[PDB]
Amino acid sequence: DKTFPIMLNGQVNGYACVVGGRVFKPLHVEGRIDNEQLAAIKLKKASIYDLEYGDVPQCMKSDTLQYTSDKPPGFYNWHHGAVQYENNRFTVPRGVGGKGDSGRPILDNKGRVVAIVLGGVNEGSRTALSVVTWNQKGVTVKDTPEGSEPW
Amino acid sequence: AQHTESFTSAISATAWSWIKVLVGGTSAFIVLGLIATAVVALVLFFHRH
Repeated sequence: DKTFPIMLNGQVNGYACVVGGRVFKPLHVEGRIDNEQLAAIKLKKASIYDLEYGDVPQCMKSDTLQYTSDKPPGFYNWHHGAVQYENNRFTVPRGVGGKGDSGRPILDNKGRVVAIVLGGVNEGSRTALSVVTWNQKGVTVKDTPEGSEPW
Repeated sequence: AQHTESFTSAISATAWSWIKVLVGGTSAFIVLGLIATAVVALVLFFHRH
């Protein structure tokens, strides 16, 4: 497994994922990672992107997801199904995902992570997602639709 | 005394030099920090746009 749930009192508050050799989790997700190998890692507070990160242990280096900045318009996959990306916006049908789903990765047709979900906005029949993505030059950026609620 | 002493009467040229260096150096260092913070904020803005 490359995604690990985060639980504070036994309930799932969010998910953590291993991308590019680093462990990622949102700042607003409280609790401990079920994997003690990751929970024991001291995480840096990147308040610029609302993400905690650390170095993957050598024993966990094999459980790493590849990522890419090449994200053309189309459909992407995640734990709740397909995700539609257009006009520099990530969108899912309304009711697909909610509180507790922050930190899930979005994968392309080759299994490469293109984004990490932080929250979203319900826009009628569709819900827009707040995600952390890499721009056309591969630089990490945070995309936040107005009024997005952290999940 | 036939003269009147003032607050700055005793401050020599070297004393003024050191005062100017300390005040200017600390002020310039503060300005450097503030400028770097603003510049990096613009760099991040261009990263998103």
